[PDB]
This record gives sequence, structure tokens and C-alpha cells, in this order.
Amino acid sequence: DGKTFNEFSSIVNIVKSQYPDREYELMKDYCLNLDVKTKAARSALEYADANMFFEIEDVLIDSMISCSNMKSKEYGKVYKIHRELSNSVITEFEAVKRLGKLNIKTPEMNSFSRLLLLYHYLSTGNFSPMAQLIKQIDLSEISENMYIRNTYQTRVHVLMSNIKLNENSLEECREYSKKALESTNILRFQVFSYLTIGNSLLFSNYELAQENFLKGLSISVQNENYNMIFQQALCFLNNVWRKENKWINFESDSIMDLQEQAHCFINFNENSKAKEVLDKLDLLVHNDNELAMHYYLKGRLEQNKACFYSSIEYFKKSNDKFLIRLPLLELQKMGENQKLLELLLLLEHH
Amino acid sequence: KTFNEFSSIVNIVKSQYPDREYELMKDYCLNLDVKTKAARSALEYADANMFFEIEDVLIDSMISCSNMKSKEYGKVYKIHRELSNSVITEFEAVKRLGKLNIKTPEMNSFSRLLLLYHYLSTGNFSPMAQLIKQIDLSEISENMYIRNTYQTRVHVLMSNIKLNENSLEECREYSKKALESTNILRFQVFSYLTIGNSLLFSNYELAQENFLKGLSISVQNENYNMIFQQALCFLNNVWRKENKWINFESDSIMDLQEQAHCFINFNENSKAKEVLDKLDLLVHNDNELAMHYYLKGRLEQNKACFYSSIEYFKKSNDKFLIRLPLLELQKMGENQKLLELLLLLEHH
Repeated sequence: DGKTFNEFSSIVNIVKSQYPDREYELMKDYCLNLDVKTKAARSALEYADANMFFEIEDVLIDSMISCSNMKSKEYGKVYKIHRELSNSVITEFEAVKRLGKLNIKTPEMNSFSRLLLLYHYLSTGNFSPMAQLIKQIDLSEISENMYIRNTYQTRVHVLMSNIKLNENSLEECREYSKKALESTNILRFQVFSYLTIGNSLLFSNYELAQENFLKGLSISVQNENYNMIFQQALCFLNNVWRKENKWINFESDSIMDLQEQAHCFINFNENSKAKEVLDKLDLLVHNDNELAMHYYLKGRLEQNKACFYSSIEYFKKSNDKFLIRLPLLELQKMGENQKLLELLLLLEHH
Repeated sequence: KTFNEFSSIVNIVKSQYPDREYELMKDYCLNLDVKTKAARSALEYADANMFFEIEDVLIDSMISCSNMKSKEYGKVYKIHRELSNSVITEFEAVKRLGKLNIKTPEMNSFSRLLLLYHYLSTGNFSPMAQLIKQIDLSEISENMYIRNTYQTRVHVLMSNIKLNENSLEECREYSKKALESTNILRFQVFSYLTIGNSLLFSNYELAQENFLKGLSISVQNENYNMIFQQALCFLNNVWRKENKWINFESDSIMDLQEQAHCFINFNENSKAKEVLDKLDLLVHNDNELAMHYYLKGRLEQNKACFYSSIEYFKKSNDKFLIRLPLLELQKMGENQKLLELLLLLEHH
């Protein structure tokens, strides 16, 4: 009793093997009984955060911040900052400021302070500073906690894959997602790895794209949020290839769902229904990448080169080098000059 | 025996013997002990006036002398001279400045200035603004002649940077600051040139008036004479007027481009093609190649050439001259949204 394995993966690996249907129930009861001054408790923290077991995470945090082991206290403090940042309790500026005031000592939290900043960049769609930031992480400095060493490596593979996607560097994108999948048994990371591989194939391989989305759908059947994410991914895939789309949510007023309605109606020369849908979208407040997609759809319904120029403008603003291929193709179909196209490819927004 | 500040001689040579400033200063400067502050000032004096006969003699004697401060000055003015005569590449110049382990704030300032001149002359404008903002003349507190001439240098360069940013009022204000700060003919000349050039697309007569003003104080000097001739030549091609300033006896890129530009302004396309066929076979920096494509786009009426011109103006980060292909594209009915998009995007 109170005896811990030297590496947290042992109890996790057992739980996933022998009792996979009770993983939460078993792990919450185990992690909430750890002495929080211990390496198992510090490992349990990262276990809870990777799976978004917020209920387990919050309790570890509050216990660790108040304990006398400075390592646990520091882990608690910066995971606290990540939860309060990922949920808009605090801004980006005061998180960076709070992180600086910690003078972080451990290599683990030096890595995670950067990961939580990268997650906030992924959240907001702000891809430009992500390359620099993710190059500063050096996980080889983590020598004492191999569980955290390994889980963080999965986190970096998944983020690198997402970065490579937006850079339209798709072979690398798929390499990083495959390294992610080989390295993990955490549902969240498998899910986003299958979603990224499939998205990376959106413009090249319909059947392989679909196959990855369905595999991801298979492992998250009873998670309403992941399930919907894969359905939306499949819906977009079928609109890109201009096929019959049985994934469209017609009972939704989210931007993504309505745009897919319009994209399908446009694909099938249902122009009046399509304008009705874009009528609906004009009364909703769009952000940057949503606007990019909005002008692409308007450019196609009106067959108007101007609206595609607007689409390119907003894709460049968000440093989306992947999805920008959609308006660039339609401009070409309208006979736009080759040199112009290359120029639009080469120039960057900054 | 020397004055503590070099401006004591120059101002007396300028007030009393203005018609023989060169003769008298070539004599005085080459009779200074190269180890002293006056010799270090004479080097800046000679370089700012482009009296290379004084400068290159001081550089030699200062590098082989035993005062370490005079030696450092001489070595980095030598790097300026070799780079500006294409004896060494920019990479070799940067490498050599690093190996010098520069100690004075005067040469920390001038080491950045000579890079700035190289960027200007090579059409590589995007690094200039960051680099110039690193210059801090206040650290120069022992040689006031050098502090004050470097300050004039920074005004003229700031004025040029604003010009290439298409920030034309700010351009003219810095050139005025430069004029008010100097009695050195070289800096007066490039100030009138920059003011005139800032008026190229808006005010023909005031542009020409500044060119003729710079000409009025410098015509006797062949180098300066030619610089205002070329400015007036481009002015009159921009405005598509009869052009009495064309140099038909030159094979420099600048002069050949103005021939082609004039031939195109009139309907003389075969003469223009003859000139451009020659220009094809010359190495261009990015800014020069952008002009080349603009002229090709006008001759061939080919939109892709105009897009290539914009491409190379973006690479050089010239926001002023890019107005030439933009207008031609507007005339060809190009979409306004598209042009605004090209304007807001950048090369990098």
C-alpha cells in the first residue's frame, strides 16, 4: 500500500489491458489517493490532462500547489495556468507573465509552458508563431519522468502534424501523425492523428481520406464531440469531391454546418437554395478562416473572380497554405494568368 | 599642431578659400600624423566628400601605423571601399567586420552605415530600416566632426528609406533636415536628388526644379553632373515627354533602360526591342530586373511581365517604383481587389 511503480505507464497499461471499460472509474480512484509529493502524482497530473479528465486534474492541481515538494508545486502551478488559459479565464499576456514569474526549474514544465502556449495558438487559429515556439522544445532534457517524456513527445508529434498540414507539407504531415499513433494509447491523440491524416488527403485520395475519418469515428463512437468532428470532416470531404453528401447537418446553425449545406447545393446546381443558405450566413458573425470559406462559396455561386480574391486574402491572413488551394483552383478555371497565380502563391501576408 | 575639432579647419577653408577647398585640404590632410584625431577626422572628411585620393592614402598609412584606433578606422573604411567597388562580397565584408572586433562607437556606427550604402546601391531595401534604427550616434562623444557628419549621413539615408517606402512627405522632411545640417556638397547633392525623386509621380516642375538646383551647385563636377542628368532623364520618361537627357553613348543598365523607355513612349518598338535585347544579356540586381520586366510588359503588352515586375519590386521592397507596373495593370482593366491584394502582401 502506497507503493508506486517507478513509471506510471505500468498501471495505465494494465488498466487499459485488463479493465478498459472502467479506465476512468479506476484511475480517478487511484490518482486521487496518491501522495501529491510523489512522481506518480506528478505523472497522474499529465495523465489526467492528456485525457481531459478535468475532474481528476483540478484536484491534483489544488493539492500540489499547496504541498511542500517544489516540483509538484511547480507542476500544479503551470497546469493551473494552462487550464485558466485554455478556458479564457485569463488572457495570453497574463499567462506568459504568470509563467515568467514562476522561474520554471524543471525540464518538464519548461516544455509544458511552451506546449500550453502552442495549444492556445492552435485554439485561436494563429499559426504564424507556432513554428518558432515548437522549435524551442527540447524533450531530451527530460530524464527522470519517462511517462511525461513519452506523452509530451506524442503531444509534439500531433502539433507538428497540424503545423505541417497548414503549411501544405502533407507527406511530413502524415509522417508526424503516424509517429504520434505509434507512440500513444491516449484516445485524444489517436483521434486527432486520424483526423489530421484524413484531412491531409482531402485533395488527393478520397478513399484513404474517408478510411481514416471512419477509423477515427470507430474509436470515438460514444464521445458526442469527437463523433461530430469526424462527421463534419466526412461532410467536407464529400463536398470537396462534389459527391452525394449524406453527412450534412440540416438541423444546425453553426457556420461550418451551414457552409457545407451551401457547398453541396452549389455542387449540385441548386443555386436558389444555395443563396438562401448564404442569406443565412450573411446574418452570422464570421472570423477570418470562416470568411475565407465564405468568399470561396460566394465566388462559386456568382462565378465572380473578385470574391475569390477576397477568399485568398483571408486564407493568407491565417497562414492557411492548404485550404487556399480551393480558390486558387477556381481562379485557374476562370483562366487567371499563370504568373499571377504563382505570385499569389509566393507572397505572404505578415 | 591641430585643432581639437576638425570643423575648425573646414569652416575656415570654406569661408575664406571656397574655390580651392580640394587643393588645400589634399595638401593639409596628407601632411597630418595618421595617429591623431585630426587624421581620423580627415578620413571621414575625405569619404563624405568622396575625395578618394585623400581617403585611399589615409587608409593605407593608417592600417600600417601603430595607433590602434587609427588602425581600426582605416581597416573598416577599407572594407567600405572594397565592398562599394565590388572587390569583396557582402558576406566577406560582414565576415571581415566581425573579425575586426570593433571597439570604437564611431566604427560601430560606420560599420552599419557601409552596409546600408551597399543595400541602397544593390536594390536590397528590406533590411535597411531595421539596420538604421540600430545606429546610435550619441555614443560618439569625442569626435564631434564625425558625430555631425554621420548625423547628416543618417538623414540622407533615412530620406532614401522613406522614399522607397512611398512615404514621400517624410522623405522630403528628412532631406530638408539633411540640408540644414550640412555644408558638404556631396550631401547637398543627394538631398536635392532625393527631394526631386520624391516628386517624380506628382510634380514635374518642382521635381525638375530640385534637379536643376542640385545641378546649379555641382555642374562643374562630372560625377554630380551625370547624376542629375540621369534623374532628369528618368523624370521626362515617367512623364512621356520629349527627352533631351538621354545618353545614347552608354552601355550601363540605367542609361540603356531610359533609351528603351523613351523608344516605348514613342511608338519605336523595334528600337526598343533592340535595346532590351542588349539588356537581357546583363546581370541585374532585383530592383533593375523589376524595371526590365516593366519595360518588357509595356513593349509586349503582356500582363505576365507586369506581374514579374511587381514580383521583383516586392523582393527589393521598393514601394515607390512599383507604381509603374501597377498603373499599366490598371490601364489593362485589372481587378481593383487583386491590385490591393498584391499591394498588401509582401515577399519575405
